[PDB]
Amino acid sequence: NDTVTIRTRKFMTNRLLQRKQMVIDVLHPGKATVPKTEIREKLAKMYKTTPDVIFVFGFRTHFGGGKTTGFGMIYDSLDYAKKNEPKHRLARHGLYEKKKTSRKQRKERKNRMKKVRGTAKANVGAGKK
Amino acid sequence: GKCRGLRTARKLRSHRRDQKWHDKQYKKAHLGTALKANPFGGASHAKGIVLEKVGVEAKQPNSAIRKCVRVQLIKNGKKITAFVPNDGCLNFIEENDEVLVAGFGRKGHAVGDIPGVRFKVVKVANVSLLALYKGKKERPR
Amino acid sequence: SLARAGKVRGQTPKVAKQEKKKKKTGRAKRRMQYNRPNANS
Amino acid sequence: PVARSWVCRKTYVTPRRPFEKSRLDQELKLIGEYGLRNKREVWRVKFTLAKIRKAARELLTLDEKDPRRLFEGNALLRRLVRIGVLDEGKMKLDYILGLKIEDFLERRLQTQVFKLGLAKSIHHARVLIRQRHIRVRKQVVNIPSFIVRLDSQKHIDFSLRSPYGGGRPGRVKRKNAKKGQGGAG
RNA sequence: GACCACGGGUGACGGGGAAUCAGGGUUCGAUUCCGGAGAGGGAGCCUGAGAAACGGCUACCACAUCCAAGGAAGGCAGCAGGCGCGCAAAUUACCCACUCCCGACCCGGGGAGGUAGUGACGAAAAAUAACAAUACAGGACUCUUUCGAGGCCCUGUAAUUGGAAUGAGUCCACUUUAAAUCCUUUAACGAGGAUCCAUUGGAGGGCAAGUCUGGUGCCAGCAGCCGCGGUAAUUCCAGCUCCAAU
Repeated sequence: NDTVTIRTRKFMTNRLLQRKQMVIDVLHPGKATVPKTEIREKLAKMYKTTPDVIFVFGFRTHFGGGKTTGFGMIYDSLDYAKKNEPKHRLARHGLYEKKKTSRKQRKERKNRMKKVRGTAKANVGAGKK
Repeated sequence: GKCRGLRTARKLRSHRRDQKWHDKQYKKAHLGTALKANPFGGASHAKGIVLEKVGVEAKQPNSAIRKCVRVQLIKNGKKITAFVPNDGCLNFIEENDEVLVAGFGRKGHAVGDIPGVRFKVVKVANVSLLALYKGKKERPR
Repeated sequence: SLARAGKVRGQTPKVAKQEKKKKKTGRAKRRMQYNRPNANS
Repeated sequence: PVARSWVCRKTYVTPRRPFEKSRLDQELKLIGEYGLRNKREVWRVKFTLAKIRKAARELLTLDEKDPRRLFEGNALLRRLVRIGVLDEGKMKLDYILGLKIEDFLERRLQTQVFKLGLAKSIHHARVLIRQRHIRVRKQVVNIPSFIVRLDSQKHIDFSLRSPYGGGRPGRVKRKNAKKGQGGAG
């Protein structure tokens, strides 16, 4: 489209977490907020890297549209990114899966296993079945 | 004449506190007797039960028959007279109906031509009496 | 004694609400009244 | 214990003597001049004027040689200059009390837009502003009561996206054009 | 101990602090902050560094859960929800991502906390409509002040249309978010009576409006004070119009 451009601010490399913290600014004249997938692709293209160790989040658009500000991390390695990343952020692009059990169910099973002693597995099997 | 010395402030606070027991507003509120004596007990509203429908004569200059209701409050069982505010709402209200009683004005004083009457009636059978008068709502069936 | 409550209200005819063009609201009403009262004589 | 503000404040003071005929006419005339919505905005802007008037009074009553007096004094002049209710050539502490509520009303975005000629009328300016057609510093401002700094006075123009500035047709233009094209075809 | 003890009451936890304002000041302080007390009541105690602890136990007093009648098992002024008193106050929701905390310890837990549901309870910022030339009533002006005509801006007309503009709500998307909705944008919709109808109380005063029209006739009512009501009521009940705040 040659209308949407990506700028960055507050660029600092954190070798402690093996990443690169940035503040991503997106300028679109008459289009809406660009998808996060396109943001990762374009930023990686201009950084001469791959769009896999790059994570974006927290995009807020100024009143009237046009400018959106967010956060971006460029991890040195995929393994380092896996070690240093919140699990929900990993699940956003499909790198980790959380447990499907409900917190109410976990509390109920914890209470039942607290009532028993010695065999906490016995109530787990009966409760799940 | 009044004392002016620089080491009489205790006398100033005492003379002002022992002369503060001389004005009908301060002593009425800070004795704890007025609140124990009004049937409301410090209440802006109250839920009572309609007991009797009565007609009270107006004051000397006015020849009118106001429509007051004798109501016993659930909180302390005081029998009070409460005139129905708007025209036609006496027939709107019926006996054995729980109502909400509010004020007449003048800070617990009789208002208008109704002697010894200080209470107003609203919220008849959990619907507003003003709503009934204006036709917004109707009595439950 | 208590049977005359609301006598005048039921006696007078119930005149229906006449059709009145809606009056301006908010800013337009304030501007209108400035441009312009109840001379009943 | 909650993590929030619990902090606000009132912006307008109801006059001690309401329904005064003299003040009702003055407020109504002010409304009919700057196109105000109602009397509350008057109650608010007169309050902010009153507050910095009081700060001037307290500042006057302070001693002659006080670095804090000069710090707060000059600082208040810098703000009033950069909003534009006071001239820069009248830099003096006593001149603050001479400000007027109508002068403050002259510095609104709606009044400045109408004065610059972006709209045919003051109410036309408010309608367009409420409809998001006026932008300052390449940002659309939709507050008629928004206050424009005197520094950014010449940076008011129609938006590049609005049908007035940019020229992109809206709902009415598209419907009319499509109806005409259908009839012609 | 009269410089107010001893005693009592308090619809009193204290204070940092809140309403208002010439100034001096008058009231309100559980509240989310810093300390104290309590976990129905006052008694008691073992471990622990720190308990005289109640999401520890024991006994008594009211209440009351199950009982196979030989006993067992109790305190939601913790989070929701219920009952009872009441004029007077919320969902039997989601999660440890943000805040921090606990634990052998990065990985688990937290009705502490964050988020959502109700919320006219308070504090703001705010739509409910702008223009044109027509015809009239006109206003401000210019030549003359004579019959007066002509020319630019403005007000009013369920009278004329129009052009462009716009949200409230449909609504594929995007975004925020532990996962979701509104909020910030964007596609297609979406206004003409733009019916996509702003409302509460009055028309004697205080404080802004009616010597308008009817019904009633000191009865109803209105009416905070005077007072308004014996037939042509500026205050009563209806219609129209004006007044305040929105």
